[PDB]
Amino acid sequence: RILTHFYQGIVQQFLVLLTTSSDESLRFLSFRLDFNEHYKARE
Amino acid sequence: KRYFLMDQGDFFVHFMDLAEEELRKPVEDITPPRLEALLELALRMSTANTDPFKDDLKIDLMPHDLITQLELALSGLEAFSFDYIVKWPLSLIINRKALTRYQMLFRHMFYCKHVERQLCSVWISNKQWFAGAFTLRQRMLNFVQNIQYYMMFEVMEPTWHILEKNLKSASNIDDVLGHHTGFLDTCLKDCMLTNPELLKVFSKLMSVCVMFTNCMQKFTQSMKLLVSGFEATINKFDKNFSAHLLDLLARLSIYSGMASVISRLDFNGFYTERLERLSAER
Amino acid sequence: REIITLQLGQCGNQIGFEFWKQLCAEHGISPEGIVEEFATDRKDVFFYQADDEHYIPRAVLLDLEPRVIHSILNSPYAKLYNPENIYLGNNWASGFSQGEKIHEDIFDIIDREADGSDSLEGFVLCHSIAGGTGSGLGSYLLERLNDRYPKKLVQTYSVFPNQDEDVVVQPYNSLLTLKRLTQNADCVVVLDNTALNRIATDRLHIQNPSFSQINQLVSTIMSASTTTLRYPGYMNNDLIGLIASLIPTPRLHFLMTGYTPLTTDKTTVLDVMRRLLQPKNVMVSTNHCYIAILNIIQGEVDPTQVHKSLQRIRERKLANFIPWGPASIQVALSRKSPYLPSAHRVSGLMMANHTSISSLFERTCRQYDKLRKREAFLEQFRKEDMFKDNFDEMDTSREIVQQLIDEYHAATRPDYISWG
Amino acid sequence: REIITLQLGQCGNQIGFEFWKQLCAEHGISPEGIVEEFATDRKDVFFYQADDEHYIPRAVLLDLEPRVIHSILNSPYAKLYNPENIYLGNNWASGFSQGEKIHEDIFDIIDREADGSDSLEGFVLCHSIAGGTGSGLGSYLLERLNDRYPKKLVQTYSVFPNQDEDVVVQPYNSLLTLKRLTQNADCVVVLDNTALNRIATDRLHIQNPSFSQINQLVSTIMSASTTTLRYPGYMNNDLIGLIASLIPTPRLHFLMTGYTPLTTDKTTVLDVMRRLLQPKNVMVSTNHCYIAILNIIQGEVDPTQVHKSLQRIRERKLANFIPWGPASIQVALSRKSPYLPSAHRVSGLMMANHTSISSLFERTCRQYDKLRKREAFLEQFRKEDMFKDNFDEMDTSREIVQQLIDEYHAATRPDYISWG
Amino acid sequence: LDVLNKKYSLLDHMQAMRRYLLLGQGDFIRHLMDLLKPELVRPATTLYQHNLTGILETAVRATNAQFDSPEILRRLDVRLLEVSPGDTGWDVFSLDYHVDGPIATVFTRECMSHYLRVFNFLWRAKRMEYILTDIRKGHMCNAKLLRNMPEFSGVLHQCHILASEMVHFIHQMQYYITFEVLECSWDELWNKVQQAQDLDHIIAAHEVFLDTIISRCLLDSDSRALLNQLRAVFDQIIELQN
Repeated sequence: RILTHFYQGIVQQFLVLLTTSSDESLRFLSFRLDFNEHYKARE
Repeated sequence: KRYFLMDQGDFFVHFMDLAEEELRKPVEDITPPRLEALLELALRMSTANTDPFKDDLKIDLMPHDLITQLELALSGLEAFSFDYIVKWPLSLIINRKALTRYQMLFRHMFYCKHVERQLCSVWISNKQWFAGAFTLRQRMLNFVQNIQYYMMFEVMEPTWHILEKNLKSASNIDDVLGHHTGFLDTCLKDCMLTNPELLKVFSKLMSVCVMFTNCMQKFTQSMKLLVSGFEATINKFDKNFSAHLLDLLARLSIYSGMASVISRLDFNGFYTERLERLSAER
Repeated sequence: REIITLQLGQCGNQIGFEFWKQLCAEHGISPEGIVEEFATDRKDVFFYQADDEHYIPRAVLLDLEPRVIHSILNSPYAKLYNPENIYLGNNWASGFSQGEKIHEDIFDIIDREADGSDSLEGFVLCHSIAGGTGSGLGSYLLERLNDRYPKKLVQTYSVFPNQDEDVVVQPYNSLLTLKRLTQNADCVVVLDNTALNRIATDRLHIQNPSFSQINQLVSTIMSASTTTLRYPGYMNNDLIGLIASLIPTPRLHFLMTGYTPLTTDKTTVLDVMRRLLQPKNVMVSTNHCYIAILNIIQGEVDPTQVHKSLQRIRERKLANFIPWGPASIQVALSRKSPYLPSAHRVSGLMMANHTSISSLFERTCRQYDKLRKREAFLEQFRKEDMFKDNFDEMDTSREIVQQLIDEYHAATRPDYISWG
Repeated sequence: REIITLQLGQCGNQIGFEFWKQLCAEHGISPEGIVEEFATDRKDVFFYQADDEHYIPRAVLLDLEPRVIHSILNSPYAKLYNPENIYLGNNWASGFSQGEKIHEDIFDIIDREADGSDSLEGFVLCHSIAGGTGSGLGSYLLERLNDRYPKKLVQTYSVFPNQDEDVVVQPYNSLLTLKRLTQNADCVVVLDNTALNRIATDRLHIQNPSFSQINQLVSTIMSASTTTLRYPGYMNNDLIGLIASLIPTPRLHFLMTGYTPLTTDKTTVLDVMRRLLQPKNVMVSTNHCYIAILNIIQGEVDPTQVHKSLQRIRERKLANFIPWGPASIQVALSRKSPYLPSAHRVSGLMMANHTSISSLFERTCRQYDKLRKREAFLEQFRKEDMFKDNFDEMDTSREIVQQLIDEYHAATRPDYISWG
Repeated sequence: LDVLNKKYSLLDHMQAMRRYLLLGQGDFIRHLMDLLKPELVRPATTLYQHNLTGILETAVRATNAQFDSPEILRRLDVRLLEVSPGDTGWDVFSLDYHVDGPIATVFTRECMSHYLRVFNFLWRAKRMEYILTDIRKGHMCNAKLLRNMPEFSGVLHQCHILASEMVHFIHQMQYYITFEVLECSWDELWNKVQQAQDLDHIIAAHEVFLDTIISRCLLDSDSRALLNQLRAVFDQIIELQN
């Protein structure tokens, strides 16, 4: 359980820095890695 | 012509339903990838796809919205336009300014389409049992439909044919500039983007149209799930709309062969002429 | 967006078959659905973008005692469309009871195309009034249709069934169909078999293949009604945008048809506008005056003179349209449709709200009144008794059609600010 | 690496014969195994590099009461492959007992190709569900197959046997086959004879040579499933790499099939992606929603627009796929396969995990329930009694299929963090 | 241009720079690493080039590489990754592509270093992906024996749920890396080589193609912070495997 929590938290931290890094290329990756918008409901 | 004069209607018939639910939210609640992606899906899905000169079609906004012509609380409802990008010898013809005039025409016409479909959505709600809201509904409908039709078959079609005639007779690039600036200037002037006060009566009339559609939709959904939460509101809206309608007819009557818009709008009439002149002595 | 069309009865299947054939002939397609090489326009209004670059029309076929359906089957226009929608009396009560038991499977046929469509805009009904097989069945299916989907529109293409004498149960059937036609339909385009027969005997000397030529007339009307939608226009490129302006009052929705050339086997704008205005080019036949008229023109037209044309038709002042609520005769202008050869270029179609149809309603009401008073022509069957033991559905339709004639006549009055 | 394929039953031998013929037709080879002069690609996935520069397919033939096997024998595709693997009832119990006694010799046939192969990757099963001869025999051999080699994968190509009414013992047979299909198989690609028959009667007017055309359909699906392996690709060039992504839960392994052209006798990326997404191009037929979808495309495709296509299909937002943990519809793009003529270039195949197959499972469960309750359709034989005296294998399959329907339905719930 | 592309064949080297160095072939690359797993799982002080080149050869004769020209095949040969003590078995493997022709000027040693770097990142990722599918393989093999357990069902099911998020994260990145990092970049490079009518025009498109792929992945000076986040998912996968 704690491993699961830890993993979800650090990947959320990855995504939040990911959003504004490059103009287009890295921005597109955010939409690739999340469709479900689980990290709008776990923000 | 297909987009700013909006000759392609099917594009907007699809686009507005799928877009305005996002546009309705206030400014900084929408981001440009969302509207751009919806436009791309709509454009390639719809029948406005014939040539690659539609991929310069983008979306932008108007912060200074109407004061520029000699606000911002919502974006998409008070700020919406299309941004085309030109080539180098087409920067010699159509500049930043000319594109902005195209956009300020198109924004006004966008509002004209918007209130129409707002009315149709209210229309299907009662598919009840009151003649007065039917008359107010039909009255606002007849007005705004006439306004649209006037613009489309007085300004849009014939002056587009005129510009197609002028450039056939161009002999140099100082003639094409005259034809272009005359075309744009005529189409802005005959339209209701005339009179440097911009006819505040028009803004206030469309304001009470928005109030009528919104409050009637809210009332009907509460009704489905009074004669003074129904009829008195219809009467008050009717008073303010009639007052501003007669203001509009008066301040258009001072204007002017271009008085044909007044003579078309009142064909037979009922209560659209109330007193010929009002004036106070000395 | 996307509109699903319906056809039922042999006459409705005939007019739908002719309509789909006539739009196949208009569009640059083969009778298989294959696009031609010289194609553009909007072809999603009734045509499914099918799986082999086929534009398959989206048409609901309903039939009972199939006679014409086999003739539709063995044709090269069954390769144009075949959505497998075929599913198997002459009374309204008999057709009503036959529609009663099998409503779920034909409703599955409905929901099949409903889920097959991404968007939905309206339902067009091809229904023959007092058509025998069509009557009763069409009324029941109309009732279920507006019951299921109140978020869409209904148009019904209707004929006025009387050949001026025959069948004595037909006013009862058309009356019950008219009750549902009022309260379960939102737009009715009414046609007259008498007026079309008179114009067919006028321009030509035919009176025996009247159905076949009337098919040509109604298909031209239906195509001209949809040309601004099927080709890139600007206004009323949806059905509801067209329907909205014409109706000031939700039971005043009966639409009158005329057409500027009468014989189809340079003129100016105000000319053909004036000729479309006259009642003798109107192909459907105290004061009677129009509420509001909408007109569409398609042909070779010089566009810059239309405002002077508008002034000239104004000061000609041909109709004293309405008291209360300012309506207008309202113009729309369209291009003549490409992708096919075009003879008789300048052609106009008018949609109008006129109270003169109350005369035809009073005609069939008087026919029903005398047949009810004589009481040897009801033709008492167990179907009619089991459907309604006291036959008070006729009474409900009678008070509703009385209310509608009252609505017509009080709308003709200068006061309709009070209701009636 | 190297995959060994299996075929049993007359229907399975038909689909394998068509598959090997269709890959002979695709590849630049003769029907003898001789390479052609215009050949490259990877041809070791199912083809033994045989001894005369023959690419001999590695196929296990199993037959009982040989009828179609003689027709396979007298053909020029018996010179393509002949590994001498031929070894000689209509009940599941009868086929089970017949497989019981001769398991060692057919297992020697297995081990012959097992030692003949240097590497081993998986076992594909061509098995017809409730096929008479195939049923029971295939279940027994499936059980022995996963028993012997737990280090390999099993795929089973399955049909849903019901022609919507016939044979009353078929739900028992398909139920027992479904029990082994759950717990002794790791990936199941299920097909519907009803849906394929409906599409065959849709695009064409054939309903009598349905087996022959269904052979064409399944061979195209099986070739398109393996094109990234047989031609130089980059991902899922092994079977297990394909199987791994699709399965989040080891009993949720049932794979749904669709295909973007429906009739096979310029478009853009997001177009055919959207059309592959729709259920009416899906050739297998409360909420039901996809767990995860994988799709392969093969054709003439402009590769640079796929990300904007990806965005457009995202914001079109067609399916509300899953609650708990995040799957996706996942794209793979392939080249259209050379070395043969290619008509209908843009063709897509989709592999999806959808809970909608629980409806078909509940269909055959309800059929079994009514046939069990009536108790005149079990068709009591000594084979079924000697195999199971109390018939509690049906009870075990019944509680397992109940657990699977529960798994489907609780996976559809937002909570499957608790098991069920 | 003609004599350099025919007498010393510049183009065939690019096609084997994508297949081999950019690892874009896939068949060779998975079957090679598949045969290379038992060597790499053992520590790297007792691993030498003698065992590298021949298992490479068995992979080469098995896969599509065997048909190709002997020049490009000769120019692929093994190297040990920068030998340093620590017994990191999985880390020690590398490809050294030797260019010593006239075409060395278009394939200079400083941009081969970029090839090595992207090969390193796409060695790490394709290692981790295979670890992950071994977990997924352990699920489909073992768990049909653990249906006879009423108590381990919970914990094994919890692992099933947690695993698919790893699978998803290692399949969304790995399709962005597929279809936009080695499919769009390959195309635009293929255009800008196929037209190009100067030695300079080849070189100056080649360089920026390599730099653009560096920007697409997380190997910039600013996106080191994002790469650390990505390495933290490489922690958990080897944890869960144990």
